Amino acid sequence: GNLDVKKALLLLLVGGVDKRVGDGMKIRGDINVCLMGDPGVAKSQLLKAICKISPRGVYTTGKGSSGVGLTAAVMKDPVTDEMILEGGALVLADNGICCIDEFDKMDESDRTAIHEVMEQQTISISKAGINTTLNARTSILAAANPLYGRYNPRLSPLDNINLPAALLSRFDILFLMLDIPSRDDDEKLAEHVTYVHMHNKQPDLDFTPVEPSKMREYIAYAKTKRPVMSEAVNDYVVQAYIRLRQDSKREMDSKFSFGQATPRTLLGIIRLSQALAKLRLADMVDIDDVEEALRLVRVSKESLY
Amino acid sequence: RFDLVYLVLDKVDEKNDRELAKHLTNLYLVLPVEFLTMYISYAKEHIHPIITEAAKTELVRAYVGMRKMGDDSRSDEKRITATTRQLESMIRLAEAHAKMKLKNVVELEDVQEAVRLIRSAIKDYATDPK
Amino acid sequence: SVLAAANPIYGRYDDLKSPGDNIDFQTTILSRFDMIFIVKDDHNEERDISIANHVINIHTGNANAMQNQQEENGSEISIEKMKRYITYCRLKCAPRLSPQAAEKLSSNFVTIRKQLLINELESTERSSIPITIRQLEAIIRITESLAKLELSPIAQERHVDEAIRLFQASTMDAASQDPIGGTSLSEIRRFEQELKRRLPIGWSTSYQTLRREFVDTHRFSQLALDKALYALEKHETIQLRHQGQNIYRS
Amino acid sequence: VVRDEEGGDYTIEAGALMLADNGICCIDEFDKMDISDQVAIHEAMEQQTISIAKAGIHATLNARTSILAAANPVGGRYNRKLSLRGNLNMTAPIMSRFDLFFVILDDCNEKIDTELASHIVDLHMKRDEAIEPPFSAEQLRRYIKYARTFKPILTKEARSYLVEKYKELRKDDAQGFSRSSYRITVRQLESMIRLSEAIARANCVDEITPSFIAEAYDLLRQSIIRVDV
Amino acid sequence: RVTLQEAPGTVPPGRLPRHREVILLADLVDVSKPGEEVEVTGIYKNNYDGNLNAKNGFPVFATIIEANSIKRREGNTANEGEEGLDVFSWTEEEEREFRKISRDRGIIDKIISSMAPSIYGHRDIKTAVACSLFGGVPKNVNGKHSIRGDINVLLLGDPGTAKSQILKYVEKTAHRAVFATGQGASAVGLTASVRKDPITKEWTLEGGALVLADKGVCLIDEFDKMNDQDRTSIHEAMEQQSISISKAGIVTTLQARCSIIAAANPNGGRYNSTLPLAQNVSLTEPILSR
Amino acid sequence: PSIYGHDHIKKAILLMLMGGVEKNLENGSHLRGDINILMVGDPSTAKSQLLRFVLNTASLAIATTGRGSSGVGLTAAVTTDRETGERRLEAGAMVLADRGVVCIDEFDKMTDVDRVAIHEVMEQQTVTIAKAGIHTTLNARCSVIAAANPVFGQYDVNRDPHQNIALPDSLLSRFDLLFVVTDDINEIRDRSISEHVLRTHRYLPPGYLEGEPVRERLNLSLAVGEQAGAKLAKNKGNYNGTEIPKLVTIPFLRKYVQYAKERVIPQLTQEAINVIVKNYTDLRNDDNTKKSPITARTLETLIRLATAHAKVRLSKTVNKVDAKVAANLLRFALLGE
DNA sequence: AAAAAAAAA
Ligand SMILES: Nc1ncnc2c1ncn2[C@@H]1O[C@H](COP(=O)(O)OP(=O)(O)OP(=O)(O)O)[C@@H](O)[C@H]1O
Ligand SMILES: Nc1ncnc2c1ncn2[C@@H]1O[C@H](COP(=O)(O)OP(=O)(O)OP(=O)(O)O)[C@@H](O)[C@H]1O
Ligand SMILES: Nc1ncnc2c1ncn2[C@@H]1O[C@H](COP(=O)(O)OP(=O)(O)OP(=O)(O)O)[C@@H](O)[C@H]1O
Ligand SMILES: [Mg+2]
Ligand SMILES: [Mg+2]
Repeated sequence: GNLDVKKALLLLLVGGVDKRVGDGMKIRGDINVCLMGDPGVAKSQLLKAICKISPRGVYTTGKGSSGVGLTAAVMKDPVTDEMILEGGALVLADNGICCIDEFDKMDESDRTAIHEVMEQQTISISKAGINTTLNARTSILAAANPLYGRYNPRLSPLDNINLPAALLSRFDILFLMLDIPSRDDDEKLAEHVTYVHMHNKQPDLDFTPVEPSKMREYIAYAKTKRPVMSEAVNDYVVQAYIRLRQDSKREMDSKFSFGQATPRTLLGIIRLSQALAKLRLADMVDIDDVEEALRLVRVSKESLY
Repeated sequence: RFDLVYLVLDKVDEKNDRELAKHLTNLYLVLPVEFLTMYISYAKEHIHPIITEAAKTELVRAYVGMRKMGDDSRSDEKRITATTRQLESMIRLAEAHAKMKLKNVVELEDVQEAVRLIRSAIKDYATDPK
Repeated sequence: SVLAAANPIYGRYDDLKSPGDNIDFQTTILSRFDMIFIVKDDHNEERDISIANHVINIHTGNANAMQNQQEENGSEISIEKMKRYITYCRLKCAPRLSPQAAEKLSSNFVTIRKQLLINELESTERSSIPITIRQLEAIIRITESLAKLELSPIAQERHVDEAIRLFQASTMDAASQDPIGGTSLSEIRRFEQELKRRLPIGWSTSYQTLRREFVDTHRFSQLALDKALYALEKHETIQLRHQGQNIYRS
Repeated sequence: VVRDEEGGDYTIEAGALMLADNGICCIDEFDKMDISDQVAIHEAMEQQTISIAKAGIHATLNARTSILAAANPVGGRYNRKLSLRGNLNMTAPIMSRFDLFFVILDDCNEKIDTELASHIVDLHMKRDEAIEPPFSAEQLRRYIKYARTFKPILTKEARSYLVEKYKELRKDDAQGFSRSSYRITVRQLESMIRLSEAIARANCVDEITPSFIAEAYDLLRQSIIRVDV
Repeated sequence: RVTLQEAPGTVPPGRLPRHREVILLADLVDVSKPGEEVEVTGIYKNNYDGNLNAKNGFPVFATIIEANSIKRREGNTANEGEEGLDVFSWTEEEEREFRKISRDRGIIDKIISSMAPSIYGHRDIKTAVACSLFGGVPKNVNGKHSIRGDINVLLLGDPGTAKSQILKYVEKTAHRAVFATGQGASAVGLTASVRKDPITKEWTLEGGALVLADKGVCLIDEFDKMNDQDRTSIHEAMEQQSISISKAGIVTTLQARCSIIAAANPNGGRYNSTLPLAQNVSLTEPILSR
Repeated sequence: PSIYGHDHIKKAILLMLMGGVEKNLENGSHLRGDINILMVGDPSTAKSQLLRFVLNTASLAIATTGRGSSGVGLTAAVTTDRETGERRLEAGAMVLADRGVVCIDEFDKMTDVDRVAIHEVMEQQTVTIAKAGIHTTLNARCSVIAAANPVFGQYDVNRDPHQNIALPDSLLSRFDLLFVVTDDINEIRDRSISEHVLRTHRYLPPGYLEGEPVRERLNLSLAVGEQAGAKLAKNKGNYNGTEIPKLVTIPFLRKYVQYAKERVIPQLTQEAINVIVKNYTDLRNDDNTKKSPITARTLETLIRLATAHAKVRLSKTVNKVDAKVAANLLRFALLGE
């Protein structure tokens, strides 16, 4: 299952609108998606599969290994102890896909780093006069869980991520995977798992005409095509943002208060429409892309209940 | 102890949201150069304006005026908003208003600009009462 | 072997306060210990006179003679001889039990466990001092040490009775020491009213009659026995003589 | 006390009071000190020394200082209805340490604030150097260092007036209430003696006149006038 | 040979101390102790050294001090009453005068009245302090019973009662005196502590404040404001007269014959005459009984 | 045999010592194969003794205490060899137990920091060391058994199970089986256990008298050591007669374990699959109170329990009886009889 | 490089 999560992963792979705008204003094609769900939903396995299929993917976590954040991998490395270092940098943060599990686990240092890599902002932490900043242009994909370990009937922002709301508002797309006990879905899940176990392989019950190396080729092929923006959707996206602020007029109704006012919502809508044009379409952005981005946002919010 | 303070409150309205949408979409689709920096350096180095006796009366009148508003027809002893910090803020703002345009002595325009720009923030500094 | 000295919270035990909030040790730590003794201070001026006499004697001017006679009359042995004897006994002997002793220990353990349950069902909180199978092993070890003292290759009832006596002392002093911690009190005043009203000074009545009367009424047996023995604990108008039959009013 | 990690320093570091030896320490915002300093101070002033014993190093340091502090009454504005103890949150034992108190209030009088603003403006632009004190700073320092070389004594009538004044000051304050007003100790008598000596020094006189005692008593009484108002 | 630093009371504030090396010949061995401020009269000498020249680049010479006399100056800073290396030593005629004046009637009254001659009243405090600083006789019964022979004194009262002055006089009076105060002392500061020597790199023992108070008095001020963790570490010092350490594989017991004199203030800053002592102070029975 | 009761605990230990097989896929990466068991209970209920027995009877095991361990030194250490003059990694406690079992006591008293070092092992059974210029992944495919006390002195049956256990749910979800034990006071059980414990203490080693303590013995007479089927000397196992049901000795049981862990690799079938899916669907939708929440990973536990039970009876196929017994054991461990 | 004691936050 989880077709919409995989669709969001596809939209993440292609990337959004990029290569700057007039008069030097900065825009990034990277998409930031945070996944929420209870333990035991195979979100970690999905992240591992994404890292496998993405050649630029990197997996990190809060400590466990020290030389992965805020420090260069060559610090104090040479036998001469030449103190080779770039200063403030991350692991392959240039055009990389950073994947993190237990997003609430990391300490203040890695939290500061992930806040510093916001919106293609370079890391300029200095210690001994070094300022060789790493130009971080990366897409952030993280998975986390509430501290309760289960969804709660109370106000959903009280569960949130246990992270500052400023960091939460940065993310383009928020998904919530809540486990609902039912017969007609758990039967299918158990049947799928047991049929996988019986064959000791990926079963023929799966029906996929396309292959992982084929996706590896086609993602580069579709990235090469690189459609650009068409102006005819400006009025439609403006009125959609007007209706989004109309929703912001009802965010005080509470119990799913995440429908807050943020220009980054509109920017992410534009980027997602651009990515929808990029994934298959030629050098043209369709209103259907805007509609699909809107539907994806509504589905993202609808998981709150 | 700050010299000034400013507040931004984004509230959802049709007109301003429409204007921001149009403006940012057009950006998505008269500006000087380091000349500004050299002008700033020249003003900081070669310009040392002073205030004049004419503006002293206006300063005193403004201080009294905000002292006048600090009390009303009730003996509650309303909050004393006319602090000496207000005086020093007005003085510095007026002197800086003489700093640009390469002037050497202050005029009235300096003091009215200073008092307007200092009381605009105060008028938005109130809480839910009044 | 661990020999530990400790002081309760708030200095003196403060028996008016509940036993639960007088000891800060958890259940896990207390179970490993198996001989806990509560040394409470007392005042009756006779033990006090005796202690003062003993200290004034134990000053160096007198004890240096008297203690010497303890090695001259054979009452006590020197420390080094005790060390030699104890290491010899540790090396040589290692006793064993007998089936009658096992039966006695089993019955005693069942009895104390049932008594603990009886206290717990009334106090409606968990006991601050637990009784577990570790305690049964403890009594077994105490019996073995008592038999080991006299180099006996087998342990018999003579040592078992002393071990059970010591365990009962160390149990009633700490665990079962006032388990109540101080229908509520409404029946207590009601029960205090009738005995003053119905039974004057100098006369007496059978326990069976009162128990029958206040089981027929609403008081029931559980409330009466506690009230009766606490009116006795007050000890200013109620006296028991002639076994548990004669309820004499002093 | 500080030490480098696995480095044999065991060295003490000097606070502001340590640096202010034989001088004047000026503390601003006295209200928000913490427990350690709040309990070290009332030993620092009265005994003129500080003692510490931590982690194997012990010492007794000199802290001969004169302290001057400023405070802000709780709630922002001083409540004239209450007293010094009611308005201030700082503790009673620290109160007895100090020798003098000064409370200064602002108001909304239109006459005063206009003069205040005018005086500020005059020194800002017109006469930034042309202020008129009766004496120059050099003359002030000359007189200060000349008067510092005098040690006054006390005479018979001075002692009699002093003991009478101390008796009166102990009596009139203790007559107010019990278990609510406790402010006069031997420290007050010592402070009165010190103020008399300082005033005698100011006039460059090797003896003390009961008028100086009267002035010191007036200052101390006005310290208790201020708490009443 | 020993390393000599600068006295913290003599160094200008905020600066660093200066180190020197002192060499003690025969009869001077173990006279000085770690942490004890001393005054040494000696001879200044200089000698050649290799790596000092190597690292400085100039013909510089190392200097050491060959000690000739040592005088202890810990606590008792009053150094004007009499002269000599040890002011606590007596001649034969001084002993004869001691015996002559020790036989007059009412000598205890004169001794009590001669203590702190500039503090008025408080006769009971003077008597208690005299009885505390004269001490008793430790008792040993058959080598298996020990009885403490020192007296502890606790002072409690209102401010402005010259408790600190009396404590300072006691510090000036006793042969061995250690002054602590309030929050300025820690639990492991009074007791002996465990430290790693930077040279030989292994755990060792460092003498605490109480060890310096052995055969002497330990004076504590502001006893109430000291934290409970820093207060519960002197029970053995007041009662068992022994300090036991089991830390970092080091198991040793240290002797401590010290008399503790403490001052404090009651709750609220003043003493409520109409209340019991249990509601006047926050101390408990185990500390009050000692 | 000297522990009274806890029969289901014994069955769980038996199934854990010879757990299921590990799975590797060209696309599915790796699947965990063995079983981990955690027990929580009030003091003096014979947990540490069972842990010592498991140490003694296992092919390979390492004893670890929560307080007396450091997580960084638990996995690997950096030591400089005296001869070569270079620094090389020294194997930690858990790495030595590869393809073994690790027992940890006072688990709830063990420092929180080092807990993450355990979780990594519970994640992919591999520890990564990146320090001082060494970057290596070390295999550690061991099983872990632990016993911990509740937060209070005694278990409160009226409280939230999460409330009684100090460990976070993140690692508690990893353990396949959670057991809660309590010493309910009952005079019948008290008498039975008293008789049993007294019976145990009245024991004497063969050929040695009761008047003197145990003395140390020398090594074997032979420094290096080394008619069939008609004797059954130690094959039947019943050394002493106490019950109609049989018993087996420790050496024969260990030989059985050695044979089973190597000679048989069972394959599951659809008949047990139907029972497994039916009981998972039933247990998930019973909709009543339970000790712990259940999720998709429990079906994996059922599969490997059925595999272990197929291994026990030495069959290459999994029958529905193994599914039934696994479901019964899980219901006991989560519902209670 | 890794374990263990101390004072300040
Ligand atoms: N939809 C699913 N299909 C198949 N297996 C699933 C599914 N959801 C969960 N699983 C199972 O869950 C396990 C992986 O989920 P896992 O618990 O590691 O993820 P998680 O939700 O990030 O939790 P945690 O933080 O506890 O690791 C696997 O054993 C997998 O078989
Ligand atoms: N007879 C006396 N009684 C009390 N104080 C006296 C007496 N004679 C003189 N004084 C003076 O009174 C002051 C009392 O000292 P101090 O303020 O330290 O007392 P304290 O109550 O012990 O102090 P604190 O407890 O605050 O440390 C000293 O300055 C001392 O000179
Ligand atoms: N069912 C039992 N059969 C035999 N002995 C038992 C039984 N239950 C408890 N015991 C005895 O209880 C004692 C306590 O042992 P142990 O400390 O290992 O138990 P535990 O439950 O693990 O306790 P803890 O929580 O303190 O570790 C042992 O001497 C053991 O023999
Ligand atoms: Mg996960
Ligand atoms: Mg145990």
